[PDB]
Amino acid sequence: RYLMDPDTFTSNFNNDPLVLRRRQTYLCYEVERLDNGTSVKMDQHMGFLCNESGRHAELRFLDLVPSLQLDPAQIYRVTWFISWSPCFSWGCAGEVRAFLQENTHVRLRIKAARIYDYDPLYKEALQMLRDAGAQVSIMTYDEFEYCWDTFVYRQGCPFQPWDGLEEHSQALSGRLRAILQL
Ligand SMILES: [Zn+2]
Repeated sequence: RYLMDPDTFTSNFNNDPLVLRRRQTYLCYEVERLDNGTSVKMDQHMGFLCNESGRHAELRFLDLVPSLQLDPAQIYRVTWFISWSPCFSWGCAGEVRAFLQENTHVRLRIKAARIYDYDPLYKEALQMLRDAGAQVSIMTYDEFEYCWDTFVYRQGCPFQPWDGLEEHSQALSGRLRAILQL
């Protein structure tokens, strides 16, 4: 499988509000099948995506779900490690909602590096995802390092954190939890 350039990862998954990266999203994904509380990790179905020519990464993920040949009689958990929380105003939250309503064999876990509050309706996007059944949280050091180790062409080099990672993660987490309080 194809591993991401390290500079692409660091520039995009950074959670420092002073680092600008509003033009692009990277979305790393994995899939597991849930068999009576037992997890079947399906490494054949892992990868990453970015926005391309006006189509947001999230919709590009939905586009490839058919190619995963999921068995609708089974249950799968999709996990997204996404550099921005999904938008509302350009359709991602609504498409994910509609996808999950039609594909009840899929559960979705979303771990976001930053909140995409450039969208005036970003709170509505987060709440729509929650209420469609998606579990939304903010990426922590643990998840940043996991993504580095899993999706990045790192050549054995360890994850090197940017300054303030933990502080920014906790601040975003407080914001997200207040938005999703329920
Ligand atoms: Zn979007």
